[PDB]
Amino acid sequence: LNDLLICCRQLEHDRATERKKEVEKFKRLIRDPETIKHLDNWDAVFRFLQKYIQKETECQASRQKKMQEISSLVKYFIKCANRRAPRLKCQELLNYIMDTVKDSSNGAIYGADCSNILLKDILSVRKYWCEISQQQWLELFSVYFRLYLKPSQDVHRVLVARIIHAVTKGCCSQTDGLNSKFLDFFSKAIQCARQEKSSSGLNHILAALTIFLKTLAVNFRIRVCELGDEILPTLLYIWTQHRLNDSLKEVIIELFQLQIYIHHPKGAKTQEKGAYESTKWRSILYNLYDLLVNEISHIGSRRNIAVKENLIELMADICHQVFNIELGWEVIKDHLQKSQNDFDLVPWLQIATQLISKYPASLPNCELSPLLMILSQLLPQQRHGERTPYVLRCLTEVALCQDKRSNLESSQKSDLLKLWNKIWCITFRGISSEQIQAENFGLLGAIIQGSLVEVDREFWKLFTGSACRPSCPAVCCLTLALTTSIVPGTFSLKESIMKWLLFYQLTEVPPILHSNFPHLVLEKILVSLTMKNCKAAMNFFQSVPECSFSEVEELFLQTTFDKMDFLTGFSVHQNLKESLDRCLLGLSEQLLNNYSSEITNSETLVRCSRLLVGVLGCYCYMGVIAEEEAYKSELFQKAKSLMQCAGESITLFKNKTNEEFRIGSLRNMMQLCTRCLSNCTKKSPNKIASGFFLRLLTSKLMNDIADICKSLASFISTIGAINPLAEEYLSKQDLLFLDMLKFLCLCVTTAQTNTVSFRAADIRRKLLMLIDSSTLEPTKSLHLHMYLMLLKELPGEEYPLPMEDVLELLKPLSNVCSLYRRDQDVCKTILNHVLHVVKNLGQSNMDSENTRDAQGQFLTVIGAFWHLTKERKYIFSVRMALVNCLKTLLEADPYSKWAILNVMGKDFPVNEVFTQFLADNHHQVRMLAAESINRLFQDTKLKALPLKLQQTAFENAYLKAQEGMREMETLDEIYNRKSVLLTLIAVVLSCSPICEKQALFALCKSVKENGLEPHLVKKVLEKVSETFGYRRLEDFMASH
Repeated sequence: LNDLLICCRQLEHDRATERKKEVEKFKRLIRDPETIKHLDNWDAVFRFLQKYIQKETECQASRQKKMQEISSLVKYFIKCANRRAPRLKCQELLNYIMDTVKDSSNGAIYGADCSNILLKDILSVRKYWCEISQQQWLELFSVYFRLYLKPSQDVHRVLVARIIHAVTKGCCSQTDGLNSKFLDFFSKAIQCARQEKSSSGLNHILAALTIFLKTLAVNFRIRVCELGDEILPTLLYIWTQHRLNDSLKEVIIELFQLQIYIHHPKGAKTQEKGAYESTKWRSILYNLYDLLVNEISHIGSRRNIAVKENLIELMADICHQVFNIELGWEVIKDHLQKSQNDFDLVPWLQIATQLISKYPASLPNCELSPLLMILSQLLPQQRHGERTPYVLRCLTEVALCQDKRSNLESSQKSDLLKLWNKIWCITFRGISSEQIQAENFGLLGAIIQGSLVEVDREFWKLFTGSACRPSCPAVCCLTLALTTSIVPGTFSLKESIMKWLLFYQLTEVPPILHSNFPHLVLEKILVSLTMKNCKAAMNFFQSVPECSFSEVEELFLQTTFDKMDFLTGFSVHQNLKESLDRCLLGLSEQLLNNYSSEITNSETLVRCSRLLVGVLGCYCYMGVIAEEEAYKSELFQKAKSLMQCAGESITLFKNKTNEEFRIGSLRNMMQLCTRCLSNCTKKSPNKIASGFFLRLLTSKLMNDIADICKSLASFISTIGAINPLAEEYLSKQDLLFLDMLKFLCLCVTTAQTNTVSFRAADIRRKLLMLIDSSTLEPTKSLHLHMYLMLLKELPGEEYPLPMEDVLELLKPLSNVCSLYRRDQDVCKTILNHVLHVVKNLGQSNMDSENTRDAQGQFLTVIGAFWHLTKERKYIFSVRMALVNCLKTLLEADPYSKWAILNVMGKDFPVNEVFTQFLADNHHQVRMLAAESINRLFQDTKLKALPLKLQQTAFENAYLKAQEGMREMETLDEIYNRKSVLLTLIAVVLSCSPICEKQALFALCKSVKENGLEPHLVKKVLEKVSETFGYRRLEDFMASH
C-alpha cells in the first residue's frame, strides 16, 4: 500500500521521458495482493490518473495516437477496478465523463470511446443505475442530446442515441422524471429528422420519446395531446419519405398507438365520454388512416401472408374512431368482395376480425347480414386455402357479436338463422382436415353456444370411433353442446362418446393425457354423461362461481368520471357409472403395466390422477357419492398408486441433482400439481378435487421435495441495467426450485382443511429455516425470490399462522429492505408482497409479548418507509405501494387500536397518515387515496364507524384536499386537483350515509369556492341519485 503509493507518486513526479515507461510500470504494478489490501481508496489512484491526463493533454495530428492510448489506459484501469465489485464512486467518474466531452478540444473518437465505457460500465450496473441523482440524470440527458443536435454527423451518432435512450429510461424509472420543459428538445430533433435522410439514431430517439410519454402520461395530458398534434404530421411525412426500416416503423407504430390510447382511453369516441377532440387530431387521424390503408398492400407489411398483430390492432383502433368524406363498413365490404387473391383479402379479414372482437357495438346490425353473405361466399373453394382459418375466425367473432345483441328484428333474426344454417352446412363438411381443426371446432362451439343452428344427429357422430382425436377445441365445443342440447339415446351414444374420450391405444400415451386440458372440463363432461339429465348437470356445473397502459387508461376514465368502481340431490345411471369406473381402472391398469422407472413419462400419470380426483370431486359435489366411501373407492386406490409410481422420479432426482434433462419434466410436474390445488375456501368441485389431491400426498414425498428444496437453496441487448428480480438471473434449476416451493407453499396453507397423512407443520418449520439468517443471503438474486414469494404465500387470513412463524418470517424484512433501499423496483415489489402479512397481524386475539413484537417490527419498517417517502426518496410507483399496504393496515385495524407507527419518537395514527397522500404531487396517487378513503367510514370486515370518528375523518380529508387545492400550463394540474376533490366527495357520499349531509354541503361550498365544474358535479349527483334509488335528481336534492 505505502510502497505502491510512493512508487506512483515518484512516477507521477518524474519527467515526461520517464513517464513514457512509467505508464507501463504503473499498469503492471497492480497485483492480486495489492487489490486485496486496497479494498475499502480507489479515489486516490483515480485522481492521480485524473491529473496525469490533464497534464498530458496540455502538451498536430500526431497526438491522435497518444489520446487513443490514454483512452485505452483509462479503460483498462476502470475495468480492473470494477471487475469484481464497483468500489469506485460513480460521482467523480460522472463529472470527468461530463467535462471530457463538453469541450470540443477532445476528438470525436474520444467522446465516442468515453460514451462506450459510460454505457458498458455505469449504465450496465444496477449499483450505479440507482445512485445517479435526478440532477445528474437531467444534465446527462442535456449534454448528450445537444451533442446529438450538433451539425456534425458521424458513426457515433447511433451510440449517442443509445445513450439518450438509456438516460431517458433511467430518469423515468429511478427518479420522479425529468421536467416537461425538455419536450421542445424532442420537437427540434423530429424537425431536424425531417430534413436529414440518414436517420442514424431516430430509432432510439423515438423509443426514448415513447418512454417519456408513457411516464409523463399521468400529468400534462393536454400537453402531450398538443405535442402529438405537432409531431405526428412530421412522423407521417417521415414514414412516406423514408426507406421503411422495420425497426423504425415498429417504434413509430408504438408512438402512434400510445397517442391514440391517450386521446381515446379505452376506445372513448365522444368528448363527453372521456375522449379529447380537435380539428388537428381529426385531420391527423384521417391522414394516419390513409397511410395505413396504403401500407397494407405491401410485401413487407406481412411463406406468411398474415399482417402483423400491431398493424391489425392499430387498424381497428383507427377504424373504430373514424367509423360513424364518408367512412364506414361499406369500404370494408367492397374490399372483401373485390379481392380475388388471399394476399389482398387476408389483411381485410383480419381487420374485421379484430374490430368485431374489440368493439362489438362498432358494427351496425343492418350490415351484419351483408357481411354474412360475403363470408359465406368466401368460405368454399372446393379445397383448403390460406384464407380459410381467417374466414373461420371472423365468422366465430360475428357469432359472438350476434349473441351479445337482443334488439334484432324478427325478420332479420330469421334471415340470420337461415344464413347460419347455410354456414353450418358448409363448415360441417371437410371437418377431417386437421389443419383447421381448432378454428372449425371454435366456430361450431360459438354457434352451439349462441343457439344459432339446431344440433342434428350427424354432429353427435363426430365424437365417436376414430373420426376425430380428442383435442382441446373439440372438448370446448363438446361441453357447450352438452350444455345447450340433450344427447340422443342412439345407453349407446353416451357410451360411445366415453369410449372416444377415454380411448387408449393397446407405446403411445392417450391424447387426453398427452395434451394439457383446462381444469375440470373432461371430468364434468364424464359425470354429466353418466347421470340422468346431461343438460341439467352442465347448467348446474357451470352455475358455480370461479376464483401496461391499461391502468393509465382506467385513470383517465375515472379522471373524467365516466368510470367509477365505487357506488356500483341428483340421480345417476348405475350402468353408466359402473362403465366409467371400469374404464378408469382399465386405463390406470394399462398405465401401471406400461410404466417404467426410466423411460415412461410422469406428467401423464399425474394428469390421469388429476382426471381421477376430478370425477371423484364432482361425484362428491352431489349426493351420489359421499366423501367417506370415495376415500375407500377403488378409484382413490388407483390414485395413490399413480402418484407413488410418479414419486420415485422425485426421489431419484433428489440424489441425481446434477441432471439437467430431468428439470424440464419436473418443472411440468408441479405446474400440473400446483394447478390441481385450489386455495379458495368456497364449496366447489375444485376444492373437493384439491382436497383429494392433498390427501393423496404421502409423508415420504414431502421430505424428498423438501430435501430437494434445501439442496438447491445452497447452490451458487437491454437498454440499461438489469433488474435483479428479472427472470434472466434464474436458471433452469433456479426456476425449478421456485416451482415446487410454490407447490409446497400451497400445500401447507390448504392441507389443514382436510385430514392428510403428511404433517404440514414439518414442512412449514423446514420452510422457516430456509430463510435462516445464517443461510439466507438477501444480496443473492435467487435468495431474494424465495423470501418474496414466501412472504406472499404463507400468510392466510382464514386461519392465523403459528405466531412464532410470522416473526421469524418478518425478521429478515428489515435487513432486506435496508440492503435494497436505493432500488425503487425492489422496494415496490417488497411493499407489494409484505402487505399479505397484515391479514394475520390484524387479529389480536392472542395479544402476547411476541404478538406486540411482530406488530412493532412491522410498524417500524412501515414508519421508516413513510419517513423516507416524506424525504422525497421514493418514486411514484413506491408511493402506491406504501398507500396499498397502509390500506390493508386500515382494513385490519379500522379503529387504529394497535396500528400506530412511531417516527422520531412521535406517534402517527395510520388513519391520519392516509389522508396526507390526498395532496400528493402525483395524480395517480391522489385518486388511489381518494378511491381508498372509503375505509375510513366503514368497518370493511359493512358496519359503520362512530359519529365523532367519521366527522373528523371527513373533515381531515376535506381540509387536506383544500390544502392541495390552494398550494398552486397550470390548467392540467388545476383540472387534476378538481377531479380528486370531486372523487373524494363522491366516494364519501356513496360509502358514508352518516356524512351524506356534510359531504353534500362540502360540495355545495366547493362549487363557488373551489370553482368545481357545474357539469361535472351535476353528472356525479345524478349518478349517486341513481345508485341510491331516487328516480330524479330533484327529489334527492330536496331531501337535504
